[PDB]
Amino acid sequence: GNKIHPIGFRLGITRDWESRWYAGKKQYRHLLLEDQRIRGLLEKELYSAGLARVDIERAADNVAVTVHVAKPGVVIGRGGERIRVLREELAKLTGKNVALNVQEVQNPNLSAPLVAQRVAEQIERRFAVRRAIKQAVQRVMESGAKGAKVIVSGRIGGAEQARTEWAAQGRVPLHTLRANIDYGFALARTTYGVLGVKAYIFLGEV
Amino acid sequence: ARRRRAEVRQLQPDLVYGDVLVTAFINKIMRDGKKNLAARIFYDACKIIQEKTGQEPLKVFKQAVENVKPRMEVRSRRVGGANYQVPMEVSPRRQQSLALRWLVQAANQRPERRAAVRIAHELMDAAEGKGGAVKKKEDVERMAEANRAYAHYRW
Amino acid sequence: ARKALIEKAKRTPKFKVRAYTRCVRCGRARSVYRFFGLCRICLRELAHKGQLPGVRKASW
Amino acid sequence: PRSLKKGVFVDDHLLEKVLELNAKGEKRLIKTWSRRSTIVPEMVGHTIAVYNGKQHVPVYITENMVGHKLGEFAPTRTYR
Amino acid sequence: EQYYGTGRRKEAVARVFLRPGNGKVTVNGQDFNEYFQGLVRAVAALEPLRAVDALGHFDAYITVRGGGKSGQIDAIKLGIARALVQYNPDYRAKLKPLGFLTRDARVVERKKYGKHKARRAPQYSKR
Amino acid sequence: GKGDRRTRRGKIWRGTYGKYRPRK
Amino acid sequence: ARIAGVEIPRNKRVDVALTYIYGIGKARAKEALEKTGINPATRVKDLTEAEVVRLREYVENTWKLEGELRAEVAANIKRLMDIGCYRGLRHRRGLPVRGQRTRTNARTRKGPRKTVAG
Amino acid sequence: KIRIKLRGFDHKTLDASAQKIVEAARRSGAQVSGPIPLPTRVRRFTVIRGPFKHKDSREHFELRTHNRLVDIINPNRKTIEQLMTLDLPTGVEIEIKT
RNA sequence: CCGGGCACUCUAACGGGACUGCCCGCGAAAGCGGGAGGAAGGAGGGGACGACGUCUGGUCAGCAUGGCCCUUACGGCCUGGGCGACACACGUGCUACAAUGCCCACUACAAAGCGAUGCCACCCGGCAACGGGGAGCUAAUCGCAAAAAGGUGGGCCCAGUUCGGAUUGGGGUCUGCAACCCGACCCCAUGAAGCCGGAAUCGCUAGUAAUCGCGGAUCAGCCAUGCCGCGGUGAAUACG
Ligand SMILES: [Mg+2]
Ligand SMILES: [Mg+2]
Ligand SMILES: [Mg+2]
Ligand SMILES: [Mg+2]
Ligand SMILES: [Mg+2]
Ligand SMILES: [Mg+2]
Ligand SMILES: [Mg+2]
Ligand SMILES: [Mg+2]
Ligand SMILES: [Mg+2]
Ligand SMILES: [Mg+2]
Ligand SMILES: [Mg+2]
Ligand SMILES: [Mg+2]
Ligand SMILES: [Mg+2]
Ligand SMILES: [Mg+2]
Ligand SMILES: [Mg+2]
Ligand SMILES: [Mg+2]
Ligand SMILES: [Mg+2]
Ligand SMILES: [Mg+2]
Ligand SMILES: [Mg+2]
Ligand SMILES: [Mg+2]
Ligand SMILES: [Mg+2]
Ligand SMILES: [Mg+2]
Ligand SMILES: [Mg+2]
Ligand SMILES: [Mg+2]
Ligand SMILES: [Mg+2]
Ligand SMILES: [Mg+2]
Ligand SMILES: [Mg+2]
Ligand SMILES: [Mg+2]
Ligand SMILES: [Mg+2]
Ligand SMILES: [Mg+2]
Ligand SMILES: [Mg+2]
Ligand SMILES: [Mg+2]
Ligand SMILES: [Mg+2]
Ligand SMILES: [Mg+2]
Ligand SMILES: [Mg+2]
Ligand SMILES: [Mg+2]
Ligand SMILES: [Mg+2]
Ligand SMILES: [Zn+2]
Repeated sequence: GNKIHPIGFRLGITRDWESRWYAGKKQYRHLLLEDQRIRGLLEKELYSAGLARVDIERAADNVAVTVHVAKPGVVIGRGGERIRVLREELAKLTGKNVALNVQEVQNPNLSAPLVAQRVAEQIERRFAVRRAIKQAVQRVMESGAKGAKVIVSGRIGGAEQARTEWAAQGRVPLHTLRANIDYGFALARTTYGVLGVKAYIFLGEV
Repeated sequence: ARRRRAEVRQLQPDLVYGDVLVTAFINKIMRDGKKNLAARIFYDACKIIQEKTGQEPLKVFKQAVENVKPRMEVRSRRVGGANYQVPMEVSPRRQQSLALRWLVQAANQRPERRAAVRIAHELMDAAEGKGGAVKKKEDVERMAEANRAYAHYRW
Repeated sequence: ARKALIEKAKRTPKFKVRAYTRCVRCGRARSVYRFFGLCRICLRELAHKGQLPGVRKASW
Repeated sequence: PRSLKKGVFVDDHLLEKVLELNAKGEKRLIKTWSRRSTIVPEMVGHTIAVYNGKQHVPVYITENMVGHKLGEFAPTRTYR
Repeated sequence: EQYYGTGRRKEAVARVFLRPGNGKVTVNGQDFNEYFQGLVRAVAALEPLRAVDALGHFDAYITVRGGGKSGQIDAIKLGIARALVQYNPDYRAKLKPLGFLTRDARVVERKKYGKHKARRAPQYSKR
Repeated sequence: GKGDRRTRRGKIWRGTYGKYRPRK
Repeated sequence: ARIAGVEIPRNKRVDVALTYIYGIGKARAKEALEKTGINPATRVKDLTEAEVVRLREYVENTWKLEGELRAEVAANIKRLMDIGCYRGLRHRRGLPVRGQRTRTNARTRKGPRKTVAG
Repeated sequence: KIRIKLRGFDHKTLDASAQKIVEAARRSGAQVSGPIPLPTRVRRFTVIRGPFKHKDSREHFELRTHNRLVDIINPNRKTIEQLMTLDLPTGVEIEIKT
């Protein structure tokens, strides 16, 4: 019972908030609720489109929802079609007249939440988890990324007893907050149970 | 003190005499962190002890604390079953601490109503060679010279 | 918690006293922070995520 | 030390019921699930059954017990 | 003319101005003995001037604020020290061997959770 | 001391006001 | 110094010595010393026969006092006891009334501890 | 009197926006008193770490709202030529009271 | 308070500063003892941070979840009641048993927070809780606000008391639809045990223990003496 969340540690230095705006006593609550609704919608629909981060900014009734995608072709859609429906459905929930923004993320294997989603996918179809783990750590290690680490939860391969998986490489020092350690969590819901997937990725120094 | 020697705290000098033993005694009188009230106690006792007997409270204080300091005591040592009372000498620092503690505890075990009066009369009796603090000291010394048959267990 | 037990959201409590906080995300029954509208567990997780601006690691 | 401080609160439920019962003569057992209300003078002489939470217990209401509440005479607890 | 020393002790600030005079020291519209009336350690505030033989050679005006009056006294001490040094730097030779130029950095320590006051642990009985 | 509610210290411990501890 | 139904304080301050009367505490003693025009800090022995008689005039008949007060309180107990009130039941069984917990520390109202086995 | 109350959750953002405003106003106006810092409103929240006790494990976070003041003196036009809308920072928040 | 000014304390953003660098000593080295200089040193003080794993530790009663049971029914609404029960037993605490004390006037010095019907200066009424009126503060400007121990003055005189406030009778305010079960608070009266605690056992090595008040979250109200922070004064001792 230890090892608090790494991004919560990192929020101050070498990490930034997923929502950066200002509010007061009378506004913060339902604005945060609106942010949660936005992220909820985008996790309902855009899961298979390869999305990693949703950064929401507000100046004054202006919304700047920024979706970082591993495949922007599914977000934009053919002729822009899909940036019409769910960009309107986005405004059919909040009456704030909000516009949507897309951005490219290179090396989907370099973003920890994307790697978590990938390993969770391969787990849901019941691959041998250790191969997915080591292969993911190599995908990370084959492009910079001076450290990489993967943890999987219990009931591996459908086993009755719960276990714990492993096989990090390089150097992943969660203790020290210096060098932009990224983290992602995924949830594989299968017939035998639920498997948590924690992807730690270490890159850069200062 | 498993690793270090636990270096002794060096108390601040006193504002009236300029002596450190006075500050130590005033600390021993203090309770709940009231050094102001304790200083007032000790200094009203100083006035009372300088008036009721026409001597300097400095040397009477010093002579009383010197009279209460014991030269031997007993410590329990586990040997061959239940432990035994083994006599031994005393450190000068521990003599100081024990003398001041016995002074305060015998002063507050006195009948006198006001605290300063208790302090003053206790210091007087201790400076004369009698009183309760010197009685406790001489009982400590009477523990020695009594179980001296264990003088081969000094350690 | 229980869906119906968020009946506070339609407040109409028949009496002004029966309003309780009922943390929005987790539907907390007991311990809810009014300023965030969340509960200590939901607040902990959401501040870990980084979705609450200005929230840092307190240390002094 | 008990206080209601102005417009001593009596629920409408038994209020209108008993002020209309008095007009036709004394009635027999009444039904009471509202022990929150205060006793008023004109209640004397009736027989009021109050709720323990489980049971219905009758209470003879007299002049002496006017200032108190309905429920002082219906013990919730059961011991020995 | 006039020389300045600030000093600081346990959340207290005592601006000290020193000039020549008779030895009359005032604080916040009160004399030094009326504002600190009946405090046994109030004499330690003018202690730093006893290695320089002031109080008849000097004169002072002090404005103090914050904390408690004991911290005020010790901040007055330190401020007098720095004013004395800015007056005559040679006084350092007689000051630091006494220790009057050192900022006392002992601060009240913050309270920690799981404790009563920052170190006292709650008592358990029958472990 | 602090438990005596009709004295001033018991009033400041409970933080209340009354005849034995008027506000001002 | 006889003031009320039998009551004789002595050798103390008057306002303090009036607390020894049943229906008089510090507040009523200060009120008596106030409206009777008597120095509170006076000793009991130094009280004038006129000062004592005025204190008797006031204290005797302005509030109900020792015997009347004891009987009034006890008869109030009997009054809310003969009615079937819950408060009367708490007075009957010898348990606290003000609405405290009785699982632990009901000692003052329930008397010394009688420890059954377990 | 043109009071510009600056508030934010980020201190470097406040410094950036305020210094940009003052640099814009320094090419037109007076000896401007400039960027005064105000005390920060600190909201602390202590939360028991684990659900379903372990009471004595709680950790706390702190939000802090920083405040800055500008107080431009005698600006007429060229100051507000570089003022209407030119700023990058998002988390910053600006108010104007006169 | 004004004119005015930033030097000062301050507020808050970036920096400087400590590195065994200098010297003596010892040593093969790290390093150790001592000294100067310095605000500060040998990790300057305090946090945040808790390794591979352990105890089949803790909660599916936060959440999410794999299986097994429920369906006019465990689901669902509402009223009342309950979680507050008492012949007992332990845990954690609060207040105390007093004269270094209690009470009464008078007066001085904190930091950290909180407040748009929310905090509520001020006038009036009331012994009071509180009520009426009403100013200001979108709060380094207003308000909570008085800090408390302390200082001087006074009374108490070793006594179950001017210690201690439990219990109980009566009167009364307030939040609230509503205080019988079962709230806090004010006033009058009642004024219990307790006069330093058996075996045993607990916390703390420096601003620490001890003591003193203040604030906060949750909350209409509050059974908070809890919890989480803040500063005031300020020890004793460590042979080993
Ligand atoms: Mg993920
Ligand atoms: Mg596998
Ligand atoms: Mg890092
Ligand atoms: Mg569920
Ligand atoms: Mg609630
Ligand atoms: Mg509620
Ligand atoms: Mg501190
Ligand atoms: Mg403290
Ligand atoms: Mg425990
Ligand atoms: Mg009393
Ligand atoms: Mg707890
Ligand atoms: Mg001006
Ligand atoms: Mg300058
Ligand atoms: Mg050295
Ligand atoms: Mg040295
Ligand atoms: Mg040195
Ligand atoms: Mg350190
Ligand atoms: Mg450090
Ligand atoms: Mg450190
Ligand atoms: Mg570390
Ligand atoms: Mg387990
Ligand atoms: Mg279990
Ligand atoms: Mg489910
Ligand atoms: Mg309970
Ligand atoms: Mg039984
Ligand atoms: Mg005021
Ligand atoms: Mg301002
Ligand atoms: Mg001001
Ligand atoms: Mg302002
Ligand atoms: Mg006196
Ligand atoms: Mg007795
Ligand atoms: Mg008494
Ligand atoms: Mg006694
Ligand atoms: Mg230690
Ligand atoms: Mg509250
Ligand atoms: Mg209660
Ligand atoms: Mg409190
Ligand atoms: Zn929740």
